[PDB]
Amino acid sequence: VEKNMKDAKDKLESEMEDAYHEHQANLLRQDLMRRQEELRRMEELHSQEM
Amino acid sequence: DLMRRQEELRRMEELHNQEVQKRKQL
Repeated sequence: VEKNMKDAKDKLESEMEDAYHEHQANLLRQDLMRRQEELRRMEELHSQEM
Repeated sequence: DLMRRQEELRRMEELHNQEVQKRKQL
């Protein structure tokens, strides 16, 4: 059991960078999706205005 | 600003990928 969780904690240590990078990339992509949705709505409304 | 944001995302992703592959190569 002790060796198992030694290697388990070593694994959790290794992916410190990757987890943070994935979280930040997910936040950026969600933000960019919402920006794209707003831009599409504004574009279509302006198009019917014109 | 959306294009700027997407470029920021792309460059950050590429830099992180490059640095992690550099750190794992050694």
